[PDB]
Amino acid sequence: DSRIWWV
Amino acid sequence: GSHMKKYIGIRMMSLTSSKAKELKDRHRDFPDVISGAYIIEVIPDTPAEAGGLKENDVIISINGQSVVSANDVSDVIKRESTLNMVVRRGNEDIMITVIPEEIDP
Repeated sequence: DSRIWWV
Repeated sequence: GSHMKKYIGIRMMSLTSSKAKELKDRHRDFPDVISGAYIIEVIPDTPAEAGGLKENDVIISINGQSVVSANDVSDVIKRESTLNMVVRRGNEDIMITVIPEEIDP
């Protein structure tokens, strides 16, 4: 899966 | 809720068994591990680009810590004010320091 965390 | 969740201006994801293995198939130049955070993209105006990172590397440690997934990196950015991630380039290990920023919508 991708699961992007724009932190 | 008042002051939480820092901001570094960068996108990171949790290298899952799928993605982690997908990289080995494409770029056969990564270790034989499956733990760490993958850098997606970096904004031209953030500590990430100013620190000396890039959107083509993989995080692993931070200020004396062991990261495995994005969820692990996040808490660190909001837990530790000073971030010291180590990135291996070429044939030598380098220590990168990045200081997140405070922001609340």
